[PDB]
Amino acid sequence: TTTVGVIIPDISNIFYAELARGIEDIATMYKYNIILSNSDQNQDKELHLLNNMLGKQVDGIIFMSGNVTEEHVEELKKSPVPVVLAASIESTNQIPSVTIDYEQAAFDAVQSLIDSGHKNIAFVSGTLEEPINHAKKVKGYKRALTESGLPVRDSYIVEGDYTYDSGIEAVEKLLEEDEKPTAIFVGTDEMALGVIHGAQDRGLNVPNDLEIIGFDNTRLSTMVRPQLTSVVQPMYDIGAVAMRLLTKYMNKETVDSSIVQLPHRIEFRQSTK
Amino acid sequence: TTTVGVIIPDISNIFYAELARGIEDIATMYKYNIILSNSDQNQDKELHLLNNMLGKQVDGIIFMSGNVTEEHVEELKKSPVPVVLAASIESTNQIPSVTIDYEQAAFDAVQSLIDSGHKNIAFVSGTLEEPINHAKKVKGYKRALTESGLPVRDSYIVEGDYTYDSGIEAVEKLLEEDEKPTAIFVGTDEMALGVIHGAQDRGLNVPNDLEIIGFDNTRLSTMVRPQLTSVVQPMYDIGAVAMRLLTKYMNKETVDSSIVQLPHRIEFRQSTK
Repeated sequence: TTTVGVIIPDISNIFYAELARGIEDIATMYKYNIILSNSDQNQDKELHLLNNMLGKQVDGIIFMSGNVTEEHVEELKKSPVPVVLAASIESTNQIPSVTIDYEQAAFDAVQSLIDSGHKNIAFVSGTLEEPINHAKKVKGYKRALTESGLPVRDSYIVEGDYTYDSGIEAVEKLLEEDEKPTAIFVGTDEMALGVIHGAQDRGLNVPNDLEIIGFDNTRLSTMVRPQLTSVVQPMYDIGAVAMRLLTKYMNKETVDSSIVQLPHRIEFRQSTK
Repeated sequence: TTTVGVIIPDISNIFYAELARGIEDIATMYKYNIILSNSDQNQDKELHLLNNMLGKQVDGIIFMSGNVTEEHVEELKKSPVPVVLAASIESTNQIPSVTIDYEQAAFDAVQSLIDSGHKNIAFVSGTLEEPINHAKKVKGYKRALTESGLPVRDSYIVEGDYTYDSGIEAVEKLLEEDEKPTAIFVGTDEMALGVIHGAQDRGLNVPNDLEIIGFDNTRLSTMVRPQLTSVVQPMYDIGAVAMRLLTKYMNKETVDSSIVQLPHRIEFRQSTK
């Protein structure tokens, strides 16, 4: 029999949960059994779990993290079972990964506000410590403005903590800079909602005044009013392409493509014109 | 060295998620490992998983199901390990469980509306098949009505399927009733956000044209405008109590109360006056 271990950062986070769930639906069909164990986003419970898992005789692991350190990549470069990352970074492309190009994804998002006429666009990102942000999305945010000639006033990039409440704070701040942004690209659907309500509670209208874009195309995108235009991430595909990938290293049937990049898209709703 | 397993219907549901968090934190105090698995609210996967645990070497099991069929308990009556339900009833009162008084809970909500002067009050339930609804929530919904002289109308009791959109769908049907309601009690927050939004997409205001009260008091309550008045369920505490009680069972200590009901409450916000 075969049992794979799945470890996610925040059991609460609606993106890692829908993802983890999808993987358990796929494992059901593979007849594999899953041992799910939360990480609580702290770098201490992760490695500790990477150890816990082997202490449970797993045959392979699906790994998800906001920040995959070099200390992480090394420890992860010597496991008695295979391992692959689901929607996580490792811009060195050393360990198995199935994600989307956050870089361009973040670029298109901002790119569309430009085209809509927006000169000064803001950006609400998560912990600038996680590479998904400081490395890929921000670069996407800045490459959109710099490439179009528009300036990158660092006063337009505020950090939130993936919380709806930190979303409502980010809006109050950005709605204080003399030059009030006309568009805001948020890196998360949850925060985005906080951005929206925060702007509505100030008497602003989405999107006739402030236009907004979220990330993940999460169930919450269509549970807000106005509906949130968001960057779609191939849910089932990230998990399935990852599990069959893990099945190869588990059956040793090695393949010439260890760094899978699935395509993205943007779901335009009402948060933009 | 002992571990413990928890079976939840949908790790995607922020509801069952705010609870598994409470069992974990009591586990990192009692020293056991925490194993989880998704049920999909499907019978096939339940009794099944109820045995998969008998293979992953567990010592106790925390179970949560919208419908604990009389057969589930039967197939659970032959468990090689202690079982104790969480936030899920049965009506057989023989297998260990920790919940709240769903019936009184439903009663206080609709009473709070009647006490605001409402007379035409609706109820948007989850699948009436589940005992959690037909045996408890609707019962309490009617009690509060029949105890105040208010009529009970079949048209006012609309079924849904725990989805946001089903709530949208429920407000449309209710609003197309000659006798239009002024308040609506909803069995779930996710559905309640749909009832709220659905109302606003039709020009109605919240709470001046319609007052609604959710149930569970999940984070969704505060991610709406107007924020949602919801019946509170001690999600965290339910876990802890369940854990401590499963503990007694595995450590072979006599239990003086096999069935536990914690208190409930109502957190009023602005979806209510």
